[PDB]
Order: sequence, then structure tokens, then C-alpha cells
Amino acid sequence: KVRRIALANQKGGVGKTTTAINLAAYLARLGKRVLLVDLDPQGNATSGLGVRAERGVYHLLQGEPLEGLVHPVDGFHLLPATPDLVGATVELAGAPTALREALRDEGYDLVLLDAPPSLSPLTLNALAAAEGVVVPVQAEYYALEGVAGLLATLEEVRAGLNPRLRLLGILVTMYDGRTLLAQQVEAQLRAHFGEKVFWTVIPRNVRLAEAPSFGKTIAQHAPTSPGAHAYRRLAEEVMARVQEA
Amino acid sequence: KVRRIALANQKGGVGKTTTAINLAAYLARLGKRVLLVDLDPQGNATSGLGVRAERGVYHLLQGEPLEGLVHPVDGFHLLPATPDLVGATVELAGAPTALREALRDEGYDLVLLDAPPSLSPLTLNALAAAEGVVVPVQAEYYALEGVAGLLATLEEVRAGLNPRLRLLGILVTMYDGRTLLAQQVEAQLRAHFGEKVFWTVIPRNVRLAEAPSFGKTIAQHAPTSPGAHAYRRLAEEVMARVQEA
Ligand SMILES: Nc1ncnc2c1ncn2[C@@H]1O[C@H](COP(=O)(O)OP(=O)(O)O)[C@@H](O)[C@H]1O
Ligand SMILES: Nc1ncnc2c1ncn2[C@@H]1O[C@H](COP(=O)(O)OP(=O)(O)O)[C@@H](O)[C@H]1O
Ligand SMILES: [Mg+2]
Ligand SMILES: [Mg+2]
Repeated sequence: KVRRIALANQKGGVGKTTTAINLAAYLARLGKRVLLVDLDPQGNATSGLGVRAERGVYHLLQGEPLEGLVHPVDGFHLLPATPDLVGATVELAGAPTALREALRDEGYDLVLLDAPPSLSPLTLNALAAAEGVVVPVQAEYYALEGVAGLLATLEEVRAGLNPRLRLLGILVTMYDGRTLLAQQVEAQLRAHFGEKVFWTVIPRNVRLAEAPSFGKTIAQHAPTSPGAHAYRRLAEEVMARVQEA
Repeated sequence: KVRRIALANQKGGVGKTTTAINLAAYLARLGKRVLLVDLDPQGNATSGLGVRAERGVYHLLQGEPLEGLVHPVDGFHLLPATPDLVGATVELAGAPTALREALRDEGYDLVLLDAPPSLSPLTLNALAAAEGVVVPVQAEYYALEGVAGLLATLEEVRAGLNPRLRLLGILVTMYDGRTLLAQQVEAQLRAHFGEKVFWTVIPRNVRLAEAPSFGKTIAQHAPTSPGAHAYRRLAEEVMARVQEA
């Protein structure tokens, strides 16, 4: 039974936050009760949703109620990141299951954990608290190694911290349609990882890059753009995999 | 073991020929030996590939060799339709398994049967000779009924003519990205038919409409266009389903 899904990988700039935000947008639209949790001190998901918070995840880990920390956004709830969050890293280091205990998210159908571009204690807290992992990757050649490494990390976390942890899927993001290289990398990703790679692929599209600067999801910003259609179908695909898991 | 795949549905103009041609283009590129068989008297696949034939399927059914009837096209082989083909309809009516016997296609890995926009004896011959069926549909509201009817036809052919017959998949084609209606119809198609609907969806795109008028596949005509990327991924998805079947 997959409820909590971590968005994670080694690198930054690979589409974790974009996928977190827009999956939430379309899963809410599918009639699910969704909580988006921003675990990045840089607070990109919080910012990309137009929200300025004084209280967030930091304050959840200290004991303050979930209900009075969340912000209603585009038909879902955001548990924001605040500029304080950085000061939990040292405590969470040595306490990988802290988020798992602090998350009393019984009311929500699906919980999206937007992890930072590290394997920091916050990323590890994400992995330890989740049942599913979506791994965004560019259709670029380094992705095969990056993926294999992440998969080995997942295996290690499953063996030592969280036996519920499973790869939901590898998601190809920022697929550049102007070039044949993306085709070739996608084909190799599928050749090597098979059914683990989602069939839905997220196009590189200006409207997706634009959306966070406006503090809006792609469903609010550009609902008929190539990225909107893709994330809507991805939400359907994610639900199919959750249902079959 | 799925080798022969029919492209079929009730209506015309829904993307059977386009899918036949472009699947062949990308399956050949995947290293498969592909035969495309044009079963439409109007010969749209033959024309869309730039080929003018005097001899084709009509002459295959009379007994003339397969090797001397096929035309090399874009890394695959086309068994063309000729303006005579119409004169087999009456003989094939009452002989649904005629194509099944006449196809001595042992050498080919995959065989694509492009059926006419009917349930003519030629379409029935296609169904009787195939192991898999791809059903192209527009993301438009009539599709749900059209699909259900085709599925009932498939069930009947499986029960009476061809126990090997199975739906490979329902393919959403000519998905118009300018509108939210296509999203809604896709979602309903998935709600109702589930895993039977391919995840890869073919965008409505000018370059795809253009290609047959040039007698070229989308891989020849516009290799980085939205339709090219989609058909390449569809070929991968079709192979996945063939392998898991
Ligand atoms: N499909 C896409 N097309 C175009 N730009 C994208 C796409 N996905 C992400 N971006 C942009 O790339 C930058 C990094 O994306 P982000 O999702 O924050 O990556 P991560 O969270 O993994 O570091 C952001 O400015 C984002 O808007
Ligand atoms: N994805 C698409 N985008 C734009 N035009 C398309 C697309 N698919 C098919 N067409 C066009 O629609 C017309 C009918 O398509 P076709 O594949 O011949 O349908 P069918 O064989 O089912 O009758 C053709 O002119 C074709 O080029
Ligand atoms: Mg991020
Ligand atoms: Mg046709």
C-alpha cells in the first residue's frame, strides 16, 4: 500500500521539485487528498508555489501540529520549507526515522516528499518515511550511472532503515525534442531498466520553466501546454503503479 | 508469441495507416525484420510510402511468391495493395482464413496488417490471421462506444475464427494539445479500459499529416517532430507488450 512517495536522486536540477509540484496538482484533480512536503532548505517547492512561510517542516519536527503548518495550494496542501530547516540537518543526522515519526498524515491519500539534491539527512529522512520513490532523470548519458547508484542507495535503505521502500519509477524529464540524443538515451534507459522506467516522459518546455517564477503549477499557468498534458498522464500512470503495487 | 499485429477499428480516418507505417519505421530501427501488409483497396499505406505497384496482396492470394511482391521501404518490406484488391472481397467473403494460409511470412519478426476502415472480409481476414490487435482511436467521445464494439468483435473472432487473437492495445491518436477535451477523453478511456490503453499517445501534428503526401515515414520526413518521438516510444511500448504477452 503506497501512500508516501519520495522524489529523489543524486543531482539537482533534474526535475524533482517540478514533478512534486505538478503531480500534486494533477493528483488533487484526480480527487485525491494530497500533501506536498518540502524537505529542501532552499525551499524551491514552497517558492514555486508562491508561498512565503515562517513555519514549516522544521516546526513539525519540534512537535507543532500539522494542521496549523500546512498551506492550501491549488487543491492540495503544502507543508512548506522555511529558512530555518537547515538547522535540523545535524539533529536528523543520526535520526533517519525522525520524519517517519513526525508525519501523522493519516488524513491524506497521497504524500509527496520533495527531497533536496543531496543524500543529506533530509533526503535520508524522506527515503526512510516513504513507500515509493520516483527518480527524475534527464535523458542524458550520465543518467544510467546516476540511476544505478540511486537504486543501490534504495536497496541499502530498504535493507537497513525501511523495508517498505520500493522504486515506483524512473521518470525521464526535460526531454529535449529538438534532438535525436534524447531518443537514444531514453531507449538505453528502457533497455537497461525495463518496466522501471515510466512510459510518460516530461518534455522540456518553456511553460514548465516559467511556472515557478509565477508561483503557479502548470495546471494554473499553462493547462494545455505540452508539460501539462504530460504531468496529467503521469499522475494517471503513478496511480496505476500505486494500484498495482 | 505475438508476431502478426492487426491495426483495426470500425471507422476510417482514425490513424490505422499512420500507425502501421510509423510502427514499421521504428520497429525496423529497433533491429526487427518487419513486413507491412496493405489490406486496403484504397492502398493508403502503399501510397503513403511513395510506392506504385501493379502486384500486391491480390497476387499473394492467387499463389504468387511473397519475395517477388514485396517492396523495400525505409528498412522494412511492404506487401502493397493494388487497385485490383477490391476483386478479392467477394472470394474472401466466406473465406476468412484465406490470408492466414497465404501468409508464409516465416522470415519476418513482426508483421503489420493495415486493415481497411470496415469490417469487410479483408478486415476479417486481418483479424483471423493476427495474434495481436492495435486499435487506434481519437480522444473524442464516440471512441468509448467504438472501442467497446471493436472489443466485442475481437471476442467473437476469438471464439469462432482465431483463438490466438488478443488485444495488444488501444492507442490514442491525433491527441489535440490545444484543448482540455482530449485530456478528459483520455482519462475516461483509461478509467474504463485500464491497462488496455497504451501509455504512449500520438499527438496531432502537422508533420505527421504531411508525411504520406511526401511518400515518407515520419522518421524520414521529420525525425525530431513530436510524432516521431511518440511513434519511436510506441514501438518500444509495443515490444514490451509483445515480450510480456
Ligand atoms: N520539463 C521541463 N522543461 C523545462 N524546464 C524544466 C523542466 N523541469 C524542470 N525545469 C526547470 O529546471 C530547473 C530545475 O528544476 P527542479 O524541478 O527544481 O529540479 P530539482 O528539484 O531536481 O533540482 C527549474 O527552473 C525548473 O523550472
Ligand atoms: N497524429 C496525427 N496528427 C495529424 N494528422 C494525422 C495523425 N494521424 C493521422 N493523421 C492524418 O489523418 C488522415 C487519416 O489517417 P490514417 O492513418 O490514414 O487513418 P485510417 O488509416 O485509420 O483511415 C491522414 O491524412 C493522416 O495523415
Ligand atoms: Mg528540488
Ligand atoms: Mg488506413
